[PDB]
Amino acid sequence: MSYNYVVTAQKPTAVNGCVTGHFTSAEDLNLLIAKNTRLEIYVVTAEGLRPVKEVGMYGKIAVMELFRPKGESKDLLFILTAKYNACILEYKQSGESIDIITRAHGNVQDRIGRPSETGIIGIIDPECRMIGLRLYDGLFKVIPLDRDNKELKAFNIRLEELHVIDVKFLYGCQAPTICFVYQDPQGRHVKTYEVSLREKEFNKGPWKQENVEAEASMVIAVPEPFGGAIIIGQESITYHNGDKYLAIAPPIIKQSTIVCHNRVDPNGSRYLLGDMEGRLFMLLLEKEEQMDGTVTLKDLRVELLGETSIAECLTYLDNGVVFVGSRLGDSQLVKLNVDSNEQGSYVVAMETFTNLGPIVDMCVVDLERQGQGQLVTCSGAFKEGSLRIIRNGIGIHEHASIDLPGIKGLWPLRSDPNRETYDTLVLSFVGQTRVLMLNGEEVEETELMGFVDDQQTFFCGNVAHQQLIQITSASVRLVSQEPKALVSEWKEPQAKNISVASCNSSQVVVAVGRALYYLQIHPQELRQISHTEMEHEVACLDITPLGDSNGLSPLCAIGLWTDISARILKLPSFELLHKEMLGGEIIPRSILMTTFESSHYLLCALGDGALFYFGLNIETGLLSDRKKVTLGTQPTVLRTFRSLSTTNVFACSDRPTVIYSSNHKLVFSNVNLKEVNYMCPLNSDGYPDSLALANNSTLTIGTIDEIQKLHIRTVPLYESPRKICYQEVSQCFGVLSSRIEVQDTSGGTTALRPSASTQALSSSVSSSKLFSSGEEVEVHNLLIIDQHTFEVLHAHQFLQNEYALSLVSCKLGKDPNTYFIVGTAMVYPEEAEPKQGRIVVFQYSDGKLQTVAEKEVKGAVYSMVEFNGKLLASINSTVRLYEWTTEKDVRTECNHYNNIMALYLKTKGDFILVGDLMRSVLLLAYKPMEGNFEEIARDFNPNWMSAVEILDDDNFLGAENAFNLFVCQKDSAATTDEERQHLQEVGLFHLGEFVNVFCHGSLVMQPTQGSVLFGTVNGMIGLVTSLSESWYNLLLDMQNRLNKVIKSVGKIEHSFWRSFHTERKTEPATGFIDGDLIESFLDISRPKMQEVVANREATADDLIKVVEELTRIH
Amino acid sequence: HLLWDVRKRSLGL
Repeated sequence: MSYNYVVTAQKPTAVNGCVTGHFTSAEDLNLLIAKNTRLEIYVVTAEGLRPVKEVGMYGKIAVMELFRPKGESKDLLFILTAKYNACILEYKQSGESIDIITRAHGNVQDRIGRPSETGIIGIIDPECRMIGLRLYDGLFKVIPLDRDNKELKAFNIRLEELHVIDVKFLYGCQAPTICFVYQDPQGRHVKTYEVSLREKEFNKGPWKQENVEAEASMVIAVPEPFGGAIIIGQESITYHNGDKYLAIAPPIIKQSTIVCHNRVDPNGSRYLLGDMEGRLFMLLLEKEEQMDGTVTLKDLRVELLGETSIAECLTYLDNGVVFVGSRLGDSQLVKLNVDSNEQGSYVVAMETFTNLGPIVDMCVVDLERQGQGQLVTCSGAFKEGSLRIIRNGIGIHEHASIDLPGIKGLWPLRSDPNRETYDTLVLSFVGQTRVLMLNGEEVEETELMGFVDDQQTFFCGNVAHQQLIQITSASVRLVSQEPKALVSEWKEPQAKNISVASCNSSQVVVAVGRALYYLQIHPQELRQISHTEMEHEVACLDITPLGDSNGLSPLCAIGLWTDISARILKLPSFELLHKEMLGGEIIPRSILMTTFESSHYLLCALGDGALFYFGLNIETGLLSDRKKVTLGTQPTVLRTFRSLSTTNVFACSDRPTVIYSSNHKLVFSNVNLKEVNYMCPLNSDGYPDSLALANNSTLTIGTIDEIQKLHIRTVPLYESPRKICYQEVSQCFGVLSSRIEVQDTSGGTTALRPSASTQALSSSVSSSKLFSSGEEVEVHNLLIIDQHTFEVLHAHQFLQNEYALSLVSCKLGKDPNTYFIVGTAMVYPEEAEPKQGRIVVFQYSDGKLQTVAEKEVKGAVYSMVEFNGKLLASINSTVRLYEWTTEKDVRTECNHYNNIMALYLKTKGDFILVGDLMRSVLLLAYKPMEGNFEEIARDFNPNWMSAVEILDDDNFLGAENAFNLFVCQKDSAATTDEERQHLQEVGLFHLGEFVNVFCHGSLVMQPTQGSVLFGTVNGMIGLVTSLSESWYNLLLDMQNRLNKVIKSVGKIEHSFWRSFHTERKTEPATGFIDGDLIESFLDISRPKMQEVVANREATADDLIKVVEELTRIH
Repeated sequence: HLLWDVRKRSLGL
């Protein structure tokens, strides 16, 4: 009985694969980017990427190829998952609706077979007769492609070559032929086979098995005009066809392994190659020919083009542009040019796409001492290495702050016709209007002719033809720029009050109840036009001359009072078109029409807090999409502000929201304010682009960040960070980091590019003498990072061949000082289980790093949490507990040795600890008895752990290596010295990700219990919470209902997907829910949703609310 | 050594 919830906080950002072709249309260039469990679909444009579709799958995409057989309009997509789910996908659009379809599927795992070295490789023959796969050593799996075979059924063929490296289907082959580099004892060899389904055997290929180099590793098959295979080694590259053999050994490739190729030119005259380094090569097939007779290949060469982010994926797109698929660092768009500018790099970066990288460690914050956590992560590796601060929501920067418990609206007035700046703020008040002539940045409250000061203003626009406007309770006044007095002033013919305002800069519409008017500020006076009553009382009115209108404004939209409805109308007529009869006894407190990139929209906030958004047609004007969304428990006021181009809508509530503009959609990100009542743009000669905000009591004005739900700040490190600690008292982070450096002309090491550790403000090296007994080495550092500036305050360099591996920041013993302790490891390529290392105690002084204490140790200090005023530390197989003398030294009390390799420890305040490497997780207490360790319980499963966290006194979370999560707890059991000694895995789950780090923290706040964040190798941030048995059940059941109803892309059983699974065991998930699934709910049509309820109670949309309440834990 | 092999893992393939 363990009960948990897991949700994505940020999807994986690492790019796992990518591919190009025409999957959208026969005449349209798509790039498909595979993240982990996400397919991204783009059209390549002149600008770059137009996003088209972002589907998920129930699987880690292992194979992604586009293909097209005979009689096929556009490229089908083949996908093999890691759990061996194969499928074939087709891009389908119903004019406005986009759907990816499953043309076939089948699971292709074989109960037999070991999964080979070098992983899954699927492939596809040029003629599209079939799909060849290599999953298992010895076996090659063949899947004929035929109109039928919708189940992708497949035979195996035996393969003498037990240890294949890479394989491709050769071009221009009468028979389906494959080409493969295999490795036996003798070396590595290229070989071929024709492939016949006719009789489920191979035959022989068109050419003798040749040889290839010891590190040979990529096969490339060159298209029809050339044929044959390009095979890429280390320090070398070669070509093969029948009798032809071409070779090259440019030293320029020697320094790093090529790692991806991609063809540029269909003929294959040109190819791109990427590197462990980021270097981008161009591999050219020197042209050549001999009259009537196909093109030969005289030669081939490498041209270093420059540098990219480290590339998993590479894909030439349109003209000179290349997408660089990165997993170790940020992905990017990148222009190649015939000319190499400064530095001599034909490769200029165009776009850079954020990868939260492999997140190697991370921590909450803890910055502007507010109450929300910023998450700070060590990311990337090598030169992509970085920190990334991640802050949920959109912040705003406050300049002035006038405490005003009234403000009931506010409007943006310039007092000088010329200047784009507004030096006045007129604001609705407690049945009043205060004016604010600002002396630039200074506040001062005075009169202003024709602008009533004893009247609750309800509007105040910037009306053209040199005039000002002030709609009050009473009369819709008018004031001049030339005269500046009472130019006009309207007044209802009966002495009746205006109930609801409206205006832009030329158009004027008021209402008095059910009544409607319409005025115009025609030079120096208000002339009326229409009048029309309505069913019920006018709740709200929107009008802004949208697209094809300059001041004068097309159609109209309205919310009424008894029937609680919102309805599309026109103008001088006032003719009712289509309408919606929204439910509820609560009135639409605000209606809005707008424009964005290329679309018009109708938005309606009610007073319950919830909202309805719909799309308007400047021409036609009718329905769109029914779907309400809760936000500010208090009526939402909607406005529109200055930002950039896509200028957007601000939602004022208890829960202030912005509404962005996604993939031509509209974002719904939180704003980091206490509350907002009303809000408007600005530009004073002393408060430029700022939106003034007003709450219960206070005016405020400032800029607005980007948008995207979440914001990400990035400290580029150039080297590869490893661990990281915040030491608040000293307002900085320590970060363990490593760079790499070469052996010199004798042994010394240089420093290719500058990194954070060499560009440091100050610096250090270890003096300590505790020891005494081309080539790449690592150099490791503690870094002091200013929390405010993210400057490398100080760098401490560690000893030759010493590894910092663990980092704490704590106070120790009675000692009222706070240290950065660092566990380390003396690492030589001779052994493989360090026998020496150290614990070092640092202090960071005024601007200073004082090596306070060191401690030799007889193994690698893997992890070390601060225990209980003492220092607990894992020292290779043996966990120890060090105390801090008064006389300032780390000295032992106890150790425990029942550890194959203690990699991870964590501490629930109490004298309780937990961890391990290949035999997943022990629990241990510390005994104020013989100040000792009593091993309370382990878990007797063979889990190769990666991360480990304590959720509560009983619950222990672990991540491991198949990408599985599992929870453990202590067995409440009779016979309490056995069933006791054994804790049971009472929650299992296949996550789909490698978890490096857990931590208690949350991204949110100023249903669920606890909040543990996680960072993955893929840049996914998850979150794990605990559950009441009842929510569990509600949700567990809901999980099942939800899956009968959702069309899982490639027809993959969700439950099959989430199934705890190693290559030696497969159990269904228990004690876990993907909120990711749960949340799938909301993206569902109401019909499909109603279905989900067939049966304390069971409703229909009480849940629509339950699910919302959760989306809000991250 | 495991160290290296523990890195390579924390950082995928």
